[PDB]
Amino acid sequence: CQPTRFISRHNIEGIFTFVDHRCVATVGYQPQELLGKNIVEFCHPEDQQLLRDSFQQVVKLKGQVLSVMFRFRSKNQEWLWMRTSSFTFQNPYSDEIEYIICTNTNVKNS
Amino acid sequence: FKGLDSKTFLSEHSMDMKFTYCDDRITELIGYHPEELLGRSAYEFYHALDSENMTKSHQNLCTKGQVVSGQYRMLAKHGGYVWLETQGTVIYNPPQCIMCVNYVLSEIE
Ligand SMILES: O=[N+]([O-])c1cc(S(=O)(=O)C(F)(F)F)ccc1Nc1cc(F)cc(Cl)c1
Repeated sequence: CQPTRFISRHNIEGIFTFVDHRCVATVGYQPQELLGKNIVEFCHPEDQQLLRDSFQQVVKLKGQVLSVMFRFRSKNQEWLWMRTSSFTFQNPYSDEIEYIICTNTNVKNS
Repeated sequence: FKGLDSKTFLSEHSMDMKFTYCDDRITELIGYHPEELLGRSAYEFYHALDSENMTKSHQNLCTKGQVVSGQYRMLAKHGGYVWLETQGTVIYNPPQCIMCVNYVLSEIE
């Protein structure tokens, strides 16, 4: 079976700046309900600091992949386990600030 | 038993709902120091079961200018939740910020 996943881009603070419409099937929200919000706003309280620390560290890992698992609040107010794999991108023809690219998959915690 | 002033605290937010100021009264009531709240959106603190209704209230604030929240839960500093009711007011200029008067309905649960 196809795992359910969608791509997102974030600023280095965590705010959604781009959301792939596969998010509707994965977590129930339209992209516009996520754009402009920090991903931490959808995260379980027990996972929120881990998620903040993960966004902080991915910019230190020399563009390599960092993965995090956390509980994401779906459009039905239910906690769904997500596995977010993230890495930074910076175009070497520029000195513009790096941003973060994520792939977000619903996973089992078992 | 606490008197009304001691259960009430003011907060200010940018239009992104991030805290920009909070009264020190919150520390005795919910455990946060105001400086640790700055830059964080109100949405980081709503109970999941209140999140959709708060999103609707925010929408209403932004269309009407002034709204009372109804009864909702804020995540407390060391875990668990406090029930609050908030009156929100947008301050528009020449929107600039949102001013909140928050009243605590419960101890930490
Ligand atoms: O605009 N707001 O930031 C806001 C609106 C609302 S609202 O949109 O429901 C309202 F304006 F209608 F009240 C509610 C709360 C809050 N802020 C808030 C202040 C706190 F001290 C703690 C928490 Cl968890 C949230």
